[PDB]
Amino acid sequence: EVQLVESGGGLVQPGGSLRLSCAASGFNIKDTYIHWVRQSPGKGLEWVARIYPTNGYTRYADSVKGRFTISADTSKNTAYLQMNSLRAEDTAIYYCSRWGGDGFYAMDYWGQGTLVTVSSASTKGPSVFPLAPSSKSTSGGTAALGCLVKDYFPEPVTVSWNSGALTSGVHTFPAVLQSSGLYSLSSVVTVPSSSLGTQTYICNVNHKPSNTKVDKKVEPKSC
Amino acid sequence: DIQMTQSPILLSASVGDRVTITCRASQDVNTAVAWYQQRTNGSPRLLIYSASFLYSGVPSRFSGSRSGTDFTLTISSLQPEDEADYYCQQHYTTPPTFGAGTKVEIKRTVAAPSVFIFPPSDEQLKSGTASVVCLLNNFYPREAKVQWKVDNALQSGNSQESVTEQDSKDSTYSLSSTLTLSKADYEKHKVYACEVTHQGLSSPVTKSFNRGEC
Amino acid sequence: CQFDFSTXRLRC
Amino acid sequence: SEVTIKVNLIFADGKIQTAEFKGTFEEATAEAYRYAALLAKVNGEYTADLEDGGNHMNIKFAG
Amino acid sequence: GSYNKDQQSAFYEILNMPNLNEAQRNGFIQSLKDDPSQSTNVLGEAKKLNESQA
Ligand SMILES: OC[C@@H](O)[C@@H](O)CO
Repeated sequence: EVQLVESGGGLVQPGGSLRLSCAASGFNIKDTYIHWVRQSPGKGLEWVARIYPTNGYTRYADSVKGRFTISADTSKNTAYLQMNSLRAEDTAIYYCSRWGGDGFYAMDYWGQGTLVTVSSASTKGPSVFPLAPSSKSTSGGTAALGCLVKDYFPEPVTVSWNSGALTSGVHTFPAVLQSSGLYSLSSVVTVPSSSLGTQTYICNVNHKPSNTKVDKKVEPKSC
Repeated sequence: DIQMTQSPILLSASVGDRVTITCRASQDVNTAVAWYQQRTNGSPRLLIYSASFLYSGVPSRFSGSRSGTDFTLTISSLQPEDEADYYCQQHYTTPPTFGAGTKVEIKRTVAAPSVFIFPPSDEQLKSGTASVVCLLNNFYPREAKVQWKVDNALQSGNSQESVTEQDSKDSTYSLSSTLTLSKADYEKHKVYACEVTHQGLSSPVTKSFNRGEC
Repeated sequence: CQFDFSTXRLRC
Repeated sequence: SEVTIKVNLIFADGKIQTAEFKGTFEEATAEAYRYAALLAKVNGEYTADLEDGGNHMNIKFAG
Repeated sequence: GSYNKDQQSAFYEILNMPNLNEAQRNGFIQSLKDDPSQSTNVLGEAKKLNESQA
């Protein structure tokens, strides 16, 4: 199986430097072009740079020339993007992709992508609060409950339920940027009313930028 | 540089419909045009390359064509899992460039939301802030009005909404509206109410609680 | 329509 | 300025799709008509009924 | 790896820039190592950052 895995993305101050890696497996990067492509609210999908590891030839987008460099280590089957003099406009998901693989003249595999956030704001871990099921969150024999993941920076956070064993009926809402400059989101799940009190429900919250990992048991309130 | 212009920006159609989206290059790109799909939480995925050729594993209901500098992507029989954004990309000249995308949504029957409300947690109340959450589950279409009232006074400027993308199983939406107050303000008022207006309801639905009640 | 990191989707 | 033209696409078999075009009024207009003409190749001659001063269109295809 | 006298020169200029912090200085040096074809562009962007941080 062909795979590309980006790593290295994170919060960086304007003017700062970051280095991304793109680890390839299932093919040899000597046989293809490797590209970096980014995706942002402001510019959508935007090509950044490419390299042909066989001969080392590179090309760059005008907007990153001089500030970014692309390179590759064929012995580690890995490509890199050095990112200097960073600006707000560089905030984006960075993907690596291959081109010309197996004779296909398109980008036929893309990695999951890694988020780069260019900001002077500080890292902050979320508080995780229960959304307890109650007489006000049930109807038709089913009940809603959840977790409120509040006041974190930067993105991303991940939320799962019962260590990923619970997926049916889950809605994890898009993160919202609050006026404070911090993010917040809720994740809810709908379950049988009759399961409350017998089945344990835990939301697993991870905010890697702050090394925050919370497992929150959510249950009906006391009275 | 070459620009790629995609139309329409949004297209909504029923399961089984034939849908066509378009991409225009600002100058000759030969056939060097690819189409990508991006599903919710996903990376771009290759569908069509060299204007008209289907990538391996892509369903045969997808097809592409070229006429001069005009390119089309067609889905012959729209499936629920085709709900996604679609992007075209030319690789004829450097820099390779992408279109702005076309969002494709699924039409389905009207469904009223299930409406629920959650007081601030006691845990949160230990700090100085209260979040009150109103939840609208599994409704269609997306349009919905959610208004907050506190002791019957209409609230404004102190809530935020978030809406999921269409569900993979039933093509519905869900929405959260979060009302944020100081602890002090929350403890000063009694009745917290979310009022929901939606096409599937015969009249607006109010869900409420009194602070302090179990 | 505008791309959102959180969903990896255009929002219109 | 930036406007959104909302379009109903009404096909001869009664099926209905909806679409949006954004840009200046003049650009969005042109793109809507261009898209209509393209669909007309497969779905038959189109007719376009403008309402809301041009900002909403009903486009019916003859089949 | 080894370098020619031009490459060595670009290194020397960045090494000496008084208004870069050490993260920036080494990021740019890394770029010179990454892609020799970009030496002039990289030097130019280092100069601009150095000047703006005077
Ligand atoms: O990519 C993970 C994203 O869904 C969360 O960070 C919420 O935005």
